[PDB]
Amino acid sequence: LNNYTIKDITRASGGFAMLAVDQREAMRLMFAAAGAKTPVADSVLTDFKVNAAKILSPYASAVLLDQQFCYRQAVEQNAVAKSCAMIVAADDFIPGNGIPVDNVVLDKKINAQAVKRDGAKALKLLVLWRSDEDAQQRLNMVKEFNELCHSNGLLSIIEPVVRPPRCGDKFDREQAIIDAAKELGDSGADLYKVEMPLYGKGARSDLLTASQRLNGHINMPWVILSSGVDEKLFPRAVRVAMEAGASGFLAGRAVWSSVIGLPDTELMLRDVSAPKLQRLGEIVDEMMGKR
Amino acid sequence: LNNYTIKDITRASGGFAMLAVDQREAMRLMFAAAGAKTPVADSVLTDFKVNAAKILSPYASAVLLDQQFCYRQAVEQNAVAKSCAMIVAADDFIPGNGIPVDNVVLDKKINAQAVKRDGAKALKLLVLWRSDEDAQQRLNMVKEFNELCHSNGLLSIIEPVVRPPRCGDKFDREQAIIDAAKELGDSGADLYKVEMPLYGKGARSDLLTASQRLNGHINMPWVILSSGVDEKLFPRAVRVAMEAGASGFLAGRAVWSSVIGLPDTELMLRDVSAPKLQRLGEIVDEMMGKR
Ligand SMILES: [Br-]
Ligand SMILES: [Br-]
Ligand SMILES: [Br-]
Ligand SMILES: [Br-]
Ligand SMILES: [Br-]
Ligand SMILES: [Br-]
Ligand SMILES: [Br-]
Ligand SMILES: [Br-]
Ligand SMILES: [Br-]
Ligand SMILES: [Br-]
Ligand SMILES: [Br-]
Ligand SMILES: [Br-]
Ligand SMILES: [Br-]
Ligand SMILES: [Br-]
Ligand SMILES: [Br-]
Ligand SMILES: [Br-]
Ligand SMILES: [Br-]
Ligand SMILES: [Br-]
Repeated sequence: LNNYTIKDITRASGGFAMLAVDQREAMRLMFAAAGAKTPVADSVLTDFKVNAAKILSPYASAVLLDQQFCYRQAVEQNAVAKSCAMIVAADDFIPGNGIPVDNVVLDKKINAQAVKRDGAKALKLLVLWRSDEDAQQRLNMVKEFNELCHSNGLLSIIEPVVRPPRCGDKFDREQAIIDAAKELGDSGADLYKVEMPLYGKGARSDLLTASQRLNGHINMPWVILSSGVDEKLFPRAVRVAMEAGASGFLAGRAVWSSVIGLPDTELMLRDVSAPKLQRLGEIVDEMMGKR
Repeated sequence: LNNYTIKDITRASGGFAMLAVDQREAMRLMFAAAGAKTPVADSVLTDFKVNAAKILSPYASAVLLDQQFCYRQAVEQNAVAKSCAMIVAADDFIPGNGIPVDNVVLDKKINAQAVKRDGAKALKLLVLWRSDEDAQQRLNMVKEFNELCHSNGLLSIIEPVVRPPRCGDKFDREQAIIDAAKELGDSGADLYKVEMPLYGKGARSDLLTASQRLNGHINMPWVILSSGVDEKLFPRAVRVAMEAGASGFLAGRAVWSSVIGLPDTELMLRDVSAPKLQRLGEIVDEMMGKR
C-alpha cells in the first residue's frame, strides 16, 4: 500500500531529530581540509558514513543517506538502528564554477520501489534557489519529486538552499531565504528543511523574530539544518526555531564534522558526536513538551 | 572528627569525575581572548564560575573552587549540587616573567576549619616543577599542605605541573612529567592530579605506553587534567589513562572553555558543556566496570 505518515520519522514526542550523512564531494573536501592524505578514496567516505550511521542512528528518529557512497552499504551491514528510519537522497548534484554542487536535478537512477522494499520511508531533494532563475522550473521539479514519493508510499522532504544570482551582485541571504519559503513553503511536500537565519548568531530575540518571520511562510512542518551554524550555537538555534514553529532538525556537520581527520573514528563518533546528537534530541523533546 | 575518605569525592562506581573552575587570571585572559570587553571585571568571572558550578555540578563527583572569585558565592547561593562534593584551592598564585602564575606558594589566608564547617571535603595545591629548582623545597610544601588537610579531616590533592628551567634550554616535557612523579608520586597526599602525556595526541598505543610508564611512578590514586589536551581528544585521554591505572579526571577547559564569550551563557553551559561532562562521567564508570 502507498499510505505514508510523518509519524514514522519523528520521535515519540512528535519532534524531528534527524541525522544527515548524505554529503558527497562536500565531504571529500572536508577530509582533505582536515589533512587526510590525498587523493581521498571513496572507501574513506563510506567507512565514515557507515560508522556514523551505526554509532549515531540509535539517537536519531531518521537518518538521511546517499546511494553514491553508503545506501547499499548501510542496509547490507544493518547499520541503521531499528528505532531509526531511513531517508534516501534523490538528488543528482552537478558541479560547476569551481564548486561541487553548482546545480541540482532529480536523480533518475533511483528506484523508489526498490528503496521502499528495503524499508525506506522518505526521499529528500535539495533545491537551489536563485533570484534570477525560473521559479516555475523549480516548482515543477518539486511536483515531480512529490509524486515520485507519494505514489510509492514515501514521504517527501524538500531542502531549498539559497545561492547568489547568476548575473548580478544583489544578494541578501536573509531575504532570499524568506523568498524561497514564500515560493516553496506550500508546494505539497511533507517536510521543509531550511537554513538557519543569521547563522544562528547574535541575540536570541533577533533570531526569534527572524525565525518567526520565516515560519509565517511555511505551511508544512519544518526543521532546520546545521550548515552555516557553528556547532556550539546549533543547540540554541533549534530552541529558537522550534519556539518559532519548527518541529525539529535535520543536521549533519554540527554533529560529526569536528571529528573528521582525528584518530580512532569510532571512538570519536561515540564520545564527541554522540553526546551532541543526544542533547539535540533531548532539546526537541523539551520543546514539544512546551506545546 | 578528623576522619576523611576518598569515597566522598568519587562516584558510586569508585571513579573520579571532577570539575575544575578555580582558574583565576588565567580565566580573565580567556575571556579577553574570546573578545569580551576589556578590562574584564571580576564579576564576569564569578558570574561564569557560579553558573558553571550550578549547571555542571549535578554531573561531577567533586568540584574545585577558589576563594578569590567564587568560594563564598557558591556556598551562599547553594550553587553546588547535593550529590557533588567540594574541593577548595589552597594555592596562592604569583605572577612573573609576563605570566599570571610564574610561582606558587601555600595560601596562608585559608582557614581549613571554616571551610570544613561549610562542607568542604578536600583541598588542592598546584606545585610547579622545575628541573633546576630545589626538590626538597617542593616536598616540604607538600608535607605542610598534607598536614593542613589531614589534621582538619580533609583530603589532600596535589597537582604537579611541569615548567621549563629557570637557567637553561634543556626541557623535555615528557621526561619532566615523569621526573615530577618519581619525586612526588609517593608524598602521602590522597590524590595526584597530572598533565596528560603527549597532549593526548597521536596513536592510542603510544599514549597507553606513556600513561603506563607514568602510572608506574604514582603510588596513590591519580587522575588527569585537561589543560593541553584538545577537548575532542580528552574523552580518549581519560580512557587510555584509566586503562593505564588512573582512576578518573579533574578537568575544566575541555568541559567549559569553548563556551566563553558566547551569548546566553547558562544555555551554552547546559547544551554544550554539560553533555561533555556527562559523557566523561559515563566513561569513567565504564572503565571502573572493566576492573
Ligand atoms: Br523517541
Ligand atoms: Br581529495
Ligand atoms: Br571511518
Ligand atoms: Br527516535
Ligand atoms: Br557547493
Ligand atoms: Br536576494
Ligand atoms: Br554569536
Ligand atoms: Br528555551
Ligand atoms: Br576507534
Ligand atoms: Br555516581
Ligand atoms: Br582584561
Ligand atoms: Br555568566
Ligand atoms: Br557523582
Ligand atoms: Br601561567
Ligand atoms: Br627536563
Ligand atoms: Br592527534
Ligand atoms: Br576503551
Ligand atoms: Br542564557
